[PDB]
Formats: sequence, C-alpha cells, structure tokens
Amino acid sequence: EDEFLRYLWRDYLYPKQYAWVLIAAYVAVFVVALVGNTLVCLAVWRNHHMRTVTNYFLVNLSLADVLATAICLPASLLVDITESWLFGHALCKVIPYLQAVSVSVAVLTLSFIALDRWYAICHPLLFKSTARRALGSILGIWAVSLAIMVPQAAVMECSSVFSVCDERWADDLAPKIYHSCFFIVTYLAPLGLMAMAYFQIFRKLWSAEVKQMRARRKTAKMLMVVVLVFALCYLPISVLNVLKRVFGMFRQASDREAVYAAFTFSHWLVYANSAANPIIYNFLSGKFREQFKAAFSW
Ligand SMILES: CCCCCCCC/C=C\CCCCCCCC(=O)O[C@H](COC(=O)CCCCCCCCCCCCCCC)COP(=O)(O)OC[C@@H](O)CO
Ligand SMILES: COc1ccc(S(=O)(=O)N2CCC[C@H]2C(=O)Nc2cc(C)cc(C)c2)cc1
Ligand SMILES: CCCCCCCCS[C@@H]1O[C@H](CO)[C@@H](O)[C@H](O)[C@H]1O
Ligand SMILES: CCCCCCCCS[C@@H]1O[C@H](CO)[C@@H](O)[C@H](O)[C@H]1O
Ligand SMILES: CCCCCCCCS[C@@H]1O[C@H](CO)[C@@H](O)[C@H](O)[C@H]1O
Repeated sequence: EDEFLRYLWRDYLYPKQYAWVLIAAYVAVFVVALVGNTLVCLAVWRNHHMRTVTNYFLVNLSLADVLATAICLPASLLVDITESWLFGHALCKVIPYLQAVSVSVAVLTLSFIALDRWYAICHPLLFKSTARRALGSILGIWAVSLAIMVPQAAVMECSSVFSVCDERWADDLAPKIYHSCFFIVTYLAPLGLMAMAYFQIFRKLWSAEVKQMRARRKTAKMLMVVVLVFALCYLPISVLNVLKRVFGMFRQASDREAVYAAFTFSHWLVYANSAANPIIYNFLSGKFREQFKAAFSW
C-alpha cells in the first residue's frame, strides 16, 4: 500500500528537492562571491594602508574569482541541471576557456603570494618586492594564464546527439598526458611548494621587532587559511577529472546519477571557494573586516 508513497518520493519529492538544493547553493554562492570579491577590491581601493603587495595579489585573486563567478557559474549550473549544452559552439569553447584561465590566475596568484612571503620572511634582502613590480607580476600572471589554456580552448567541441559540450581528443594518450600535466601544474605542484614555503615561514616566524611580528603573524595565519581552503575546495574536482581523463573511470551507465551528483558537488565547490575567500579576509584580517563593515553598514 506504501509502494505509491515511496514512488512519490522517488519520482517527484526527491527530484524537486534536489533541483532546489542545487539551484539554491549555486545562487547563494553566486551572490556571496560577487558581492564579497567586489568589496575586497573596493576595500583595498579605499584604505591606503591595505595597498600592500599581498593585498594587490589578493585583489587579483578576487578578480579571477569574479570572472569565474560572473560568467562560468551560471553556465555550470545549467550544465549540472540538464547535462546538456545550451549556449552554442563558440560559448562551448569560451566558457571552459575562461574557467581554465580563472583557475590558472588563481593558483599563480597564491604561488606569488607565498613566494613574496617566503623571500620576505625566510631569505630577506635578496629580492625587492615593490607594488609596481607586483603589478608587473600580475600582468604576467594574466599573460601566462591566457596563453597556456589556449590548448584547452582548442580541444573543446560542441556536438549534437540537444547539444553537448565536451573535449574532442584525436588519440587515447593525449588526454591522459594533458590532464596529468594539468593536474600536476595547476594543483599538486604549486600547492606542495606553497605548503613547504608556508611551513618554513611558520618555523621562522614562530624587542621592537615584535611590533612587526605581531602584524606579520596574523596575515600569515590568514594566508595559510586561504591556501588551505583552496586546496580543499579544488581537491575533489581535480581528483575527479584525473580519474575520468587519465584512468578512464566513471564510464559505466548503471551509476550515471551518482557520478552526476559527485561532479556537480565538485563543480559547486570550486565556486564556493570564490564565495569563501572574502569571508576568510573578514574573519582573519582586522583591516579588511573594518573596511567591509564600513561598506556593509551603508
Ligand atoms: C607549476 C609551477 C608553478 C610554480 C609557482 C611558484 C610557487 C612557489 C611558492 C613557494 C616557493 C617556496 C619554496 C620553499 C621550499 C622549502 C623546501 C624545504 O626545505 O622543505 C623541507 C621539507 O620538505 C622536504 O624536506 C622535502 C620534501 C620532498 C618531497 C616533495 C614531494 C612532492 C610534493 C610537491 C611537489 C612539488 C615539486 C616541484 C618541483 C619543481 C625542509 O623544511 P626545513 O624548514 O627543515 O628546511 C631547512 C633546510 O632548508 C635547511 O637546508
Ligand atoms: C585542477 O582543477 C580543475 C578544476 C576544473 C577543471 S574543469 O573540468 O572545469 N576544466 C577542464 C577542461 C576545462 C575546464 C572545463 O571543462 N570547464 C567548464 C566546462 C563546462 C561544460 C562548463 C563550465 C562552466 C566550465 C579541471 C581541473
Ligand atoms: C545522491 C544521488 C543523487 C541522484 C540525483 C537524481 C535526481 C533525480 S531522482 C530520479 O527521479 C526520477 C523521476 O521520474 C526517477 O524515475 C529516477 O529513478 C530517479 O533516479
Ligand atoms: C608594460 C608596463 C607594465 C607596468 C608595470 C610596471 C612594472 C615595474 S617597472 C620597474 O619598477 C621598479 C620599481 O621599483 C623600478 O625600480 C624599475 O626601474 C622599473 O623598471
Ligand atoms: C605516435 C602518435 C602520433 C599522433 C599524431 C597525431 C596527433 C594529434 S594531436 C590532436 O590535436 C587535435 C587538434 O584539434 C585535438 O583536438 C586532439 O585532441 C589532439 O589529440
């Protein structure tokens, strides 16, 4: 008698509740990431004491996050709902390209933040870190990120079956080599180097010198948290694409709905990172929190 009651859940209640959780998480992250990263930029613009090398890199990180949130997030939500591509051939190349560029700008900015902190803290006076040179490095980050993701744009193809956007690979081996390289370069190597750098920064940082020590320890604490949430937020999708592209996993159709759910949550986590960073600055930086509240109360 309760077969009908269970089927109503299986066929209507659950599907509606799951589409609802999906759209609500994607929308909340959209709003929070857009507003918070814009506030990061406006805060750095308003408070001159915040115009440090690190904060310039953090505004660039917020700029990359705003790019991915404004353009890629709505499209990623539509793909995760319908498992189909509704934006045409050109956008099938452009949107994935901007997603890869956003990831590359983000990880290089964190790398250069860790490099600046490592030279400033661990081997001092060797290299000068000025805001104009930091701005030069920022332009170089965009130049590299835009150049090295061109192959990513090149492999995208939009083909019908109701269109579907996916990578078109000429050989069995090329996707494995490319995604091995992509994983090692945009995730594992920069984050491992940053972890050893921040480990050394932590060991070296832990009487008038103490005033400097009080400010630098707080920012370093904040920066390590930024790196950690990044490594955590990007870990699942990065691992999943490797298992899919290098190891050939997730091709059985008996569990197609479970794989869609896992990839959808991992996509959502990438965007959740853009929402998460401004909250991190608000709770680990007193200057940022004050500027956000000066903006917040208006
Ligand atoms: C795509 C490229 C983009 C690059 C973008 C640039 C990003 C750059 C960011 C920061 C650079 C900072 C580098 C800091 C490196 C610090 C490395 C280091 O010393 O760490 C050790 C711990 O691990 C060790 O033993 C050595 C651990 C070895 C095992 C590592 C496994 C690989 C994981 C990771 C793979 C990365 C490899 C990249 C190679 C090019 C020891 O600590 P400790 O205080 O005792 O030292 C005292 C000692 O220096 C006395 O001689
Ligand atoms: C290491 O961390 C990562 C993080 C993300 C990826 S990715 O899978 O997102 N990516 C690979 C090809 C390029 C990019 C991709 O397909 N974008 C994308 C695809 C669709 C259909 C829709 C949207 C909005 C973006 C890979 C590694
Ligand atoms: C954690 C797992 C997440 C899976 C998400 C699946 C969302 C849609 S449920 C779907 O509803 C249909 C209604 O017609 C039924 O016919 C199917 O049997 C059932 O699968
Ligand atoms: C393509 C132009 C991009 C503009 C970004 C500027 C990058 C730094 S220029 C550099 O600034 C240093 C500041 O300390 C001076 O010491 C040097 O003499 C001068 O060469
Ligand atoms: C011994 C092996 C020799 C292989 C020679 C052919 C190499 C083809 S690369 C090919 O270029 C395309 C350009 O569009 C991409 O779309 C594909 O994904 C990619 O695979």
